[PDB]
Amino acid sequence: DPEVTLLLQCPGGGLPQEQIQAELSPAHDRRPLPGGDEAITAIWETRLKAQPWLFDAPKFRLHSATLAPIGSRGPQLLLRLGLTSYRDFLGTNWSSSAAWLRQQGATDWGDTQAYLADPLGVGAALATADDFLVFLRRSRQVAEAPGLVDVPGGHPEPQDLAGQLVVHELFSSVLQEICDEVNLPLLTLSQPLLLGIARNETSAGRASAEFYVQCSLTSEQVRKHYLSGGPEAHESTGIFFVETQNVRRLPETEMWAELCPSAKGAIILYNRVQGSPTGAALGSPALLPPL
Ligand SMILES: Cc1ccc(OCC(=O)N2CCOCC2)c(C)c1
Repeated sequence: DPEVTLLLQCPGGGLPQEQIQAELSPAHDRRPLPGGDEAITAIWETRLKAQPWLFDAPKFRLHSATLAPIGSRGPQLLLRLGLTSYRDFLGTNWSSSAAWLRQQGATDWGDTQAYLADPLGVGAALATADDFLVFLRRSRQVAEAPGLVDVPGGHPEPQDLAGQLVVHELFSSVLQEICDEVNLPLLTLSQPLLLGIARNETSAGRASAEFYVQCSLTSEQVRKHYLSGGPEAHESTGIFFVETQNVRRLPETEMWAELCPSAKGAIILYNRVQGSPTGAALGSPALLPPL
């Protein structure tokens, strides 16, 4: 899977909100482009003159994420964040010249991402009460990953003393994205656990935070909620479920070639952090079959 790289694997089966610090600083922003940000403005003008209903939105930028020494007391993760936008993303990560920007960032700053917007995404491994994970089918008509399989997710929106409010928005946003797209009541969802961070090398290294969320509804009940919205209540064109038993070998299935990179990141981290038991009971051969 060259199109996904793990930046962070969380310890302890995943981190709760109270164990994470954020540092939001203009030091963590994208660097101005070599020949100026006029190149971003030109791409945006061309786009608006074709699709004048499009508009810009602020986003969090991922600079880096440092884990504490394992087994320590106190905060376990520091997220270094800056600010970016949908406009800056279209002019950098989704530019035809994105690989040239990565090479120039290595040369100029010793940082392949220095000239990239790198907006932070969120996604969820969402488990049902009857032990399935939730998958969504993408429209064949959209620009990104058309017709591919995804997991629920979206965007934390900017709109430890500003730090704790930013961590709150990250955790809140993955629940809101589940409620908006799957049409589930908020009170059927657990507080999220952060599993890790994955990068999409097909989008020039754009990173997503991947979370575990448990729902108190069965797969049949989740399906009913999703469908009862009607086609206008969701961006996806379908919902489906895979037993958690079978997610263990998903990379060996024909489904793996249909998964978009950020969804592959969610499933790899689910397998490593929530699966992959370490104890004698769950590690015994009848509960963890060899191969
Ligand atoms: C991969 C990726 C996909 C969408 C996206 O942001 C979308 C957005 O902010 N929009 C503004 C309002 O109009 C709709 C689009 C970003 C930052 C990354």
